[PDB]
Amino acid sequence: DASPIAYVNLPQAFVFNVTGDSRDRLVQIKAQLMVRGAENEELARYHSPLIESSLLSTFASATVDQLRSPTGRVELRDRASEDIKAALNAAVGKPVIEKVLFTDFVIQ
Amino acid sequence: ASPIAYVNLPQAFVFNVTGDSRDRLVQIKAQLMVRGAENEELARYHSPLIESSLLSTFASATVDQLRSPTGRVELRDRASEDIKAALNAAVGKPVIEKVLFTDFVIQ
Amino acid sequence: ASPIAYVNLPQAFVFNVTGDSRDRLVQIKAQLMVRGAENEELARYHSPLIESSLLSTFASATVDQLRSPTGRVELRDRASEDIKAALNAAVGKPVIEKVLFTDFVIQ
Amino acid sequence: ASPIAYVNLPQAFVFNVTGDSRDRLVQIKAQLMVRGAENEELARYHSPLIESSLLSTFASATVDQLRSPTGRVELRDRASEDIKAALNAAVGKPVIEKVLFTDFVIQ
Amino acid sequence: DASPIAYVNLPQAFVFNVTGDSRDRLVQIKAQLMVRGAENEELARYHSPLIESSLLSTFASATVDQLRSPTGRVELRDRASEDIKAALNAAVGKPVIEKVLFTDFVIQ
Amino acid sequence: DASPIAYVNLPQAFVFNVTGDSRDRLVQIKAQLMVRGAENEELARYHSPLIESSLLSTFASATVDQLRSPTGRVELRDRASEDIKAALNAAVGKPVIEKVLFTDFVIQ
Amino acid sequence: DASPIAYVNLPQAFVFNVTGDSRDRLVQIKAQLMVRGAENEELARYHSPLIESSLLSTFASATVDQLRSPTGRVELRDRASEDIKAALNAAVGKPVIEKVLFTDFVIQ
Amino acid sequence: ASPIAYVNLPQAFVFNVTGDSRDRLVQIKAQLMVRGAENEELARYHSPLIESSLLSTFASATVDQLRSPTGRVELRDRASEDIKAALNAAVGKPVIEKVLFTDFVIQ
Amino acid sequence: DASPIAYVNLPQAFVFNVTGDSRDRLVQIKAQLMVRGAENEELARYHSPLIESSLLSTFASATVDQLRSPTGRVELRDRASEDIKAALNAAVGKPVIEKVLFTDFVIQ
Amino acid sequence: DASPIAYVNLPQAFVFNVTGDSRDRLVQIKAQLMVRGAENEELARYHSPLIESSLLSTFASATVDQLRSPTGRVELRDRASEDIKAALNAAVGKPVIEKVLFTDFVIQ
Amino acid sequence: ASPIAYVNLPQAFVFNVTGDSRDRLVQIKAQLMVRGAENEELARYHSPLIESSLLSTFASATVDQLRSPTGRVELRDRASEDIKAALNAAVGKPVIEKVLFTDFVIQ
Amino acid sequence: ASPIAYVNLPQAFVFNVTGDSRDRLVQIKAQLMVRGAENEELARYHSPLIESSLLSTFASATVDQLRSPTGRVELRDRASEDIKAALNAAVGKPVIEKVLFTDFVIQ
Amino acid sequence: ASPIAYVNLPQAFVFNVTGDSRDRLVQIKAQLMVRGAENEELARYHSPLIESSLLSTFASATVDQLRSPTGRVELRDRASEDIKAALNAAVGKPVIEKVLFTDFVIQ
Amino acid sequence: ASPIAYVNLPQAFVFNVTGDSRDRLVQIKAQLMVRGAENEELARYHSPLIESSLLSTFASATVDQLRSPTGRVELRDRASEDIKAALNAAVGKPVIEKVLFTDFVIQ
Amino acid sequence: ASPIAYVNLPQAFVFNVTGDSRDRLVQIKAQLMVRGAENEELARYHSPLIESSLLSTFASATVDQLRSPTGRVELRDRASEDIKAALNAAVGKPVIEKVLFTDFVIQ
Amino acid sequence: ASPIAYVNLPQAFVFNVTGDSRDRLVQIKAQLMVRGAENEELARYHSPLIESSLLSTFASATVDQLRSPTGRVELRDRASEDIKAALNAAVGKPVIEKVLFTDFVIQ
Amino acid sequence: ASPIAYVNLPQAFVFNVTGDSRDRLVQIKAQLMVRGAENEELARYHSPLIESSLLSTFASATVDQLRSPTGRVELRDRASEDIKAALNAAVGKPVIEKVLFTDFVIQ
Amino acid sequence: DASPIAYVNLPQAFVFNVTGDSRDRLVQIKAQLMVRGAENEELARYHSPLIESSLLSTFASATVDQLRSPTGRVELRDRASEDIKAALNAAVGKPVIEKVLFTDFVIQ
Amino acid sequence: ASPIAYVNLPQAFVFNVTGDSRDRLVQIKAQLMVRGAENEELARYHSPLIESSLLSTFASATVDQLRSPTGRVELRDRASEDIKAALNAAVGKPVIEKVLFTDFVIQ
Repeated sequence: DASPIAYVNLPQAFVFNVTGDSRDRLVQIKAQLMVRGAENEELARYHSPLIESSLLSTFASATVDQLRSPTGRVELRDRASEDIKAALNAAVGKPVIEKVLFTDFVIQ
Repeated sequence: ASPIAYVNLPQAFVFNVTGDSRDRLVQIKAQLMVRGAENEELARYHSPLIESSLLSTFASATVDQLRSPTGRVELRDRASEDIKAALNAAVGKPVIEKVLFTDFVIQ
Repeated sequence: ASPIAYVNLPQAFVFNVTGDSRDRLVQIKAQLMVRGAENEELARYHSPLIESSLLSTFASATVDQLRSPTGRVELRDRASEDIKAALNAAVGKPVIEKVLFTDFVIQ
Repeated sequence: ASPIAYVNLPQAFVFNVTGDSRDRLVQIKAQLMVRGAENEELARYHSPLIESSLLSTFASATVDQLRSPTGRVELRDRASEDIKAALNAAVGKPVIEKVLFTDFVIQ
Repeated sequence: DASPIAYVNLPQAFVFNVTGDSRDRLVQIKAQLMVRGAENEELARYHSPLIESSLLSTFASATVDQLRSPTGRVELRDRASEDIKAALNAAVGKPVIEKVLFTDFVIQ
Repeated sequence: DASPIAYVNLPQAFVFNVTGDSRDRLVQIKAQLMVRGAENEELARYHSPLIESSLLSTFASATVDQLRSPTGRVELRDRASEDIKAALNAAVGKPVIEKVLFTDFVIQ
Repeated sequence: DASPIAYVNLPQAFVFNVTGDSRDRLVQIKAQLMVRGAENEELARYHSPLIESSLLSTFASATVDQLRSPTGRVELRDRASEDIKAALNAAVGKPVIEKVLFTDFVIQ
Repeated sequence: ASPIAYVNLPQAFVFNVTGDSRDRLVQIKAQLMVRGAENEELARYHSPLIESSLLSTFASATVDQLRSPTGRVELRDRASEDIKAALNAAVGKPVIEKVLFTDFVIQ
Repeated sequence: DASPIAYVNLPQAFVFNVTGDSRDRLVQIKAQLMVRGAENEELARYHSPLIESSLLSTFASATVDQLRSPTGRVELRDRASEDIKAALNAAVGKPVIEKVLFTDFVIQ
Repeated sequence: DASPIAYVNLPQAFVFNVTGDSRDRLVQIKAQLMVRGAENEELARYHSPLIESSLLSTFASATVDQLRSPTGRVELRDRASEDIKAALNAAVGKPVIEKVLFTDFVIQ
Repeated sequence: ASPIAYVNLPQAFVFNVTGDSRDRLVQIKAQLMVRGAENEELARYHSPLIESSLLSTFASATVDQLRSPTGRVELRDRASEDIKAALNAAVGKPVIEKVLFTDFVIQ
Repeated sequence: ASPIAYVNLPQAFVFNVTGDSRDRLVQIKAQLMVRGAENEELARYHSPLIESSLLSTFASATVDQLRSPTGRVELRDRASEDIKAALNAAVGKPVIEKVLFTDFVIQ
Repeated sequence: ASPIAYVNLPQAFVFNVTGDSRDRLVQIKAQLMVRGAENEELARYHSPLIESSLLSTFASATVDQLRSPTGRVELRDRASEDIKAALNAAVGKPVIEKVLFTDFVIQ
Repeated sequence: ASPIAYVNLPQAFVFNVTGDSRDRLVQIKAQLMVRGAENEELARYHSPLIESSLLSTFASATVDQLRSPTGRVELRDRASEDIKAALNAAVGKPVIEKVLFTDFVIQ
Repeated sequence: ASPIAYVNLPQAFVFNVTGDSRDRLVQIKAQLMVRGAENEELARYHSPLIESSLLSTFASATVDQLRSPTGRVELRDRASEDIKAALNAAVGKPVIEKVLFTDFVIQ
Repeated sequence: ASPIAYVNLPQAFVFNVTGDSRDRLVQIKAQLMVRGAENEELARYHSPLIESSLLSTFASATVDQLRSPTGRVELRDRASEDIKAALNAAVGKPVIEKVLFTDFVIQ
Repeated sequence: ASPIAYVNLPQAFVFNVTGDSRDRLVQIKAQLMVRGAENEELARYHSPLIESSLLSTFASATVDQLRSPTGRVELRDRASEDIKAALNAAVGKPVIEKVLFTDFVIQ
Repeated sequence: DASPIAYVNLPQAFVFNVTGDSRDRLVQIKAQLMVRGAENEELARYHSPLIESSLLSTFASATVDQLRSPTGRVELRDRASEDIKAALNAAVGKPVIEKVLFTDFVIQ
Repeated sequence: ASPIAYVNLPQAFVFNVTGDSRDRLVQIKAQLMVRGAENEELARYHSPLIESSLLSTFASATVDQLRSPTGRVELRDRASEDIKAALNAAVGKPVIEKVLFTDFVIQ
């Protein structure tokens, strides 16, 4: 009965440009948020516009050398998850989420 | 430090880059982050004016402010201060706290 | 002063510029900024005249004016002063305060 | 005179130019600015005749009357008198006051 | 001519082809009927299938250079009106229409 | 003698391939029947399949020059009327229709 | 009585390829049945799947010579009718249709 | 001399048979002609077995047999005897009399 | 002695690539399960996701030459039906199906 | 006492890239979860976002010779299963699934 | 001779007849039997006149006439004559042949 | 002379007439019979005036007139002359020919 | 002989019968039994005439006949013979074989 | 001499008048009769004021006026002049020509 | 020994039986049990005749049989054997095996 | 401003008043007559407060006032002055000109 | 000088009060009048608590109060100050300014 | 500063009878819950079938004079709250709700 | 222990109990409170057996028990043990933990 895991769905997928090597490509990322506790579930859901901002800002600084690599995608989640906590810690004083989950990842 | 509230701007801003031979379009989906139930009421009512302040900021953005991480973050700080200055002249008070970009593509 | 109100012109304006290089289509979305319930009523009831006035204003602009930041700002001002000068000759009062552009593409 | 009224012609006037080196289509969307409660009634009833007078005006228009800013204004003036002359010869009254162009593109 | 004016709509536009220079075009004309009197308005609707045919037989005998000229267009509209009157006089003995109105005219 | 005119709709659009010379051009013909008399009206409706068959039989001999001259179209339209009669005249003993009308005629 | 005319509709058009052919040309025939009598109409409807089978056989055996000559169609409508009668004569012991009718015919 | 019944197979049989230089696609729409009421009840229940037997028969044919009308006749008889043999080993009864073809295209 | 035959449907159309991609082709298969007894019919429906999995595993080894020869197609049908039995033999302890039936087989 | 089999569907099909050798290739895997027990069935549904994230992190690290060889997917399913069990063990403390099934696999 | 055709009058005729104990509410549903396609056309278009002549006929019926078979055959054969005379004055043709009673309650 | 046309009055007439003891409730469904397309056009357009003349005539009729079929015909011709006299004063034309009763109950 | 066919008469029959202490409603739902494909064609087309010959027959039956089992059997044959005598006068053929009663209530 | 137009008042007027032995529920359905498009435009817009003037005139009449045929005629001429006097103080113009009664029940 | 199959009769049976004080209202919902695929085909096609033989049998039953449990078994068997006699004369075959009662109420 | 506007109150005003014999319902349908576009904006926005001032006024009405034509006029004039008093205390402006009663039934 | 806003409570308050002769069903529909966008937010969120304090006040009132125009005001003020007492204990703010009654009946 | 207030709606009204001195008067109560904290809002919604039971057991024990007296309803309100807290302390271990609210209360 | 779950029973239990003067209805709305994810599946799948065991317990209780607050508590505890006894005999598990009554009227 310790703080139960809950998943806040970010329904709108993230399309963005990768700063690629002379290749104009689009990356589509469908993500969700893993939280623990009820008041974190309603906080991450209520502040989802700010969370959608932290993710899109993180995905821009990601290189195609970092997206194509499996190890880079793992490091991408860590940096994307930490960037949300830094923004929420400054806005509401709480690190609401505990990690962000990628459920779809294509490079079109 | 009133509770935070987010005002949505539904129409995504579709505009073209600053003078490029390969004519590409920019699509930005934005929202407003306000503090206070009164500012939220003001941010919704004057949102047509806020949308114009965002376009005047986007249409004057350089290529660096569209393809660089530091450039995009500056454009966010650029667009926010433009809105505060525009609303400070219309209603006498800066309504928003900052602008939020939830989608940003160049195609 | 009377409270600020906005009148939305829902249909976007598509028009050809008098360009000399190639064929060009420009799409502009606009709303009206008025003050007072009296002018807000007139702005809606005379939207056909206002939609007509904006189209005649845009058609005279060249592409270089659309890319220069001052060209757009002086086009918005020229568009606003034309609607006022047109509604002054139809009802006797400059209904609107200024024209607001919320989206702008050259394609 | 009487308060102004606007009669909408929902038919979009699509026609082709006397193309210099290629075929090209023009799309015109027009309304009717009339003064009076009886003129508004007359303009809406005889809108087929009014729509016919506009097609005859557009089909006889040069390319200068279509792509020039001054000539496009001339096309509006000539189109108004064609309707006045038609309705005066049909009902005895020049029902409309002037024709308004809400959309004017050349694909 | 003393009766009030009425307008009978022909809702289906007229698609036909005319002999071009060497390639035939495809002309589309949206037309309406102008009548005077409730009796002529009554007949113009009931006999519209015959009126639709008399216009098609008129447009079939048209050429492109006749279409791209003010006189050739006015000649065509006036000829299309007399042909219907001749057709309806032969059927019901009354030229129920005053003239044919052209509301839209494209040629592609 | 002079019965009230009635128009019977043949809803099927006649698409057929004219024996083109330059290329294989299609033909789209939409027809309606002009009859006089209430008995002829329901006879034309009940025998519409037979009347449509008589229209395809006469269109099978149509050449390209047949469908492009206005004199040849009237020549064809008259052959369509007299053939529909002869078919119905030998099937039900009565020439049912008066004329056949063409309300849509394109070639492309 | 007089064995009144009756028409049984075959709603789906017949699409098949001409035999031979330089290429593999497609043709589309929309057919109906013209039966005589109230009992033959019931038989023609209930036995339509077999009647549709008898038409595919007759259709898929026609030459491009036969499908483009206007008299070749006549020799085909009669061949389609005689084949259905022979088929139904062995199925139910009665010739049912007395003829078949074409309402649309294209050679794409 | 039991009553004749027609069991319909809605989904048309789309398959491919290799020619000389073609990835040739064939479409066949078929129905089942049965005799008696018990077989009509059995032909509907055992349709997946019947549809499978038909697909197995068509795949074994060559484009030569699909061209010649005689070859198509011995394709119905080969499809019928295959269906009967398939139902004999499953329910001990040849359920159908003959399989009918209503559509046959090759493009 | 003979249990009643039942047919369990698999509405999923199996789409997969031919393994030999020197000739890059795509094949679509629609299958149905043939079982006996009401208990096996109940089992085949409940374990359909497992049965769908065994078919995909069988379709992975199918060679392009095996998909073309009809003797190889029945070699694949008699193999895919055995793999399903082996799969269900290990999961629930009894071979649920009798054979797999193919109702659509195209190589696009 | 026994734990009957239960299948937990994942309706979202997985779309990703291979890091292809010749060019960028698109893959589509449609998966389902095969659990045992009633508590695990509801655990598999509630933690679907975490499970879908683990399958994506597994499919991304897979190569082309894995996705084109039959046993390469056999190794992929095991790695897909073991990664989910390791993820859920750190999150909820139980290896919920015990295996993952593939019902559709296309590398286009 | 001029094949029989039936023209349906969907309006169920509702009218009152004066009895002795209480007022009687009669309800009649009728049709029209005509011969010839032209008389069938006239019977439909002149239905408001035919419905009028049936009400005038049924309103004069005594309660003893309704509760009597020979009285209803008298009323049935009388309403037909009253329609033939009504249409002879309007179009000069005895359109119908007879009137059919399909339902008859008196309650 | 001219073709007969029937203009239907969809809204039935409900009113009250005083008998001996109670106040009665009458329900009349009426249709107009005209000759000529001109009069059919006027009877439809001037229907509210026609619906007023019928109510002005019905409420002035007694129960002994509504009950007597010989006197009920007098009401039909009385209502017709009242409409003709009314329309002769509004448009100078006796538009209708006669009023028709298609349903008549006396509750 | 000829194939049996049943022609449904969906509009059920509702009529009164003269009792002693009350007028009782009678609701009969009937169908037609025909033999041959042509009689079925006539029974449907001449259905309004057939529905009339039943109302003339049903209304002439006393309560002592409707309650009796034998009374219903003779009424059925009487209603059947009445239709044949009616259709022999109209189209010279006795179309039906016998009338069937599928519902019989007396209230 | 302007063309006649009719303005419909949809919401019926339900009011009370007090007679002997009971109250009275009166229900009047009315339409306006105007001449000219300007009056037609004014009558529709000022209907809430017109509905009030009718209710103010209706609720002030005695039961002997609603029951008398001549009493209703003078009520129309009284209700009409009360509207003209009301609209003379509102917009300085008597808008209507007369009021019409299309349904008049009294319970 | 053919497989069992049930043919439904959806519309229940309503009929009257004579009791001591009143007429008792009986409602019977019934189905048919047949053996064989062909008999099931005839049972549905000859439902109007089977519905006739059932109502003809139910009318011959009294209250002391319906309220008696053993009196309903002989009724179920009488209704069954009476149907077989009706179909032995109609189609030369006894179609059903026996009739089934699923719902049964009185009064 | 000069132009008259009507603000509608769609809620029915149902309330009770104690009479000389029994409690009495009242149903009043009211609308607001304002002058000017700015007043129309306040009247719609402050309808909850205005609806309260009407109920607070109608609650104090006596049965002899609602039935007296002079009383309703005084009540109508008192309900308007009460509304102007409430809006003067809330927004500092007397928004409405008068209150209009379109439907009034006491019962 | 804060803007006024109205928070509606849709579910009308139905409660019972004990009278001299029987119980009386009182039905009150209320709205909330607040000043400030912040107080409008709390009034909506805490409406379940506000609907409770109103019933805790309404159900504790007498019939002599609800029939008194003065006591009805003292109730409206008692309910207004009772809500401030609860919200000053829940969130420490007098969220509302007063309560409004839009309908007040006693059944 | 304890926790933000939240309201959990019990949309099903409570209907029950009480034995009056003359009749069996019917009561109708529509209730809601006031909780503080996001977890208590989550628990009160999930355990609503238990909370609705603790109200019916409490309401059914109340007399008729206890309902008409406003001082008795405040006692019934504060009593129904403690009966829920004791029920949830034994069920889940937390006094989830803070107090019960009454939005509608009639007697018949 | 295992987590708590609630298995709803949508069938409201309607039955009768024998009172001293008449038979009083009883309406009990019940739900199942299970502990364990497996028990939830068993409780849902065995609802027909559970609904059977509840009615066997409800239809056996007396009126003095259903009206007793303490008598209802031991009814809830007895109906709970009745389900556990039945499910232990069928599946060898006491699936439920206790029954919950959500609504309980007797009327």
